[PDB]
Amino acid sequence: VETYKIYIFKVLKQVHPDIGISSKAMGIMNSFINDIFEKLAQESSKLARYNKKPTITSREIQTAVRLVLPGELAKHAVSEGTKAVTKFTS
Amino acid sequence: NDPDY
Amino acid sequence: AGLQFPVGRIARFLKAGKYAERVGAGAPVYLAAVLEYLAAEVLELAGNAARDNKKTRIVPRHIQLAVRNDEELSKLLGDVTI
Repeated sequence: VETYKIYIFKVLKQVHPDIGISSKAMGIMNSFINDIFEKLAQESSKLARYNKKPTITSREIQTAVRLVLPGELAKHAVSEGTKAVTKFTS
Repeated sequence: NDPDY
Repeated sequence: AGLQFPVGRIARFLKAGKYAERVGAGAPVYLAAVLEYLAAEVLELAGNAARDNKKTRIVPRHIQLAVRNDEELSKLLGDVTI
């Protein structure tokens, strides 16, 4: 279990500048992020065992996202992940 | 009760 | 990357978790972007629920309602207990 709460707060203020969040609600948001992190990281671990090299790359994360997320969320998440890696790579 | 974050 | 989520911290969490021998530079970037996307989708719905409830802050009931009303978020995140 890790804390993402300041970062969750920053995202909240982008999508709703005028809405705050209680400590208990923030606790639930932070739990969601930890749960999804662990599901993607566990799926990524499995996919890496198939590869020539024992590495988790953005390719393993993308596959893990496509397997773990429901299909419509998966599609949008993959678009966001791909765009971030492209911009970082440049 | 439930103080703000 | 154009993200609010912490790539550096997420890199460290992947390394610490011992999920593989090595982690590529792109992996924590892609992962940070997906987790940020997912936080944004939930906070957007939970914020709308808070407005609908005439509130100025998200409380647990608003997250429970936003997740429950969404067929894919319910499948991903499960039931919210309050």
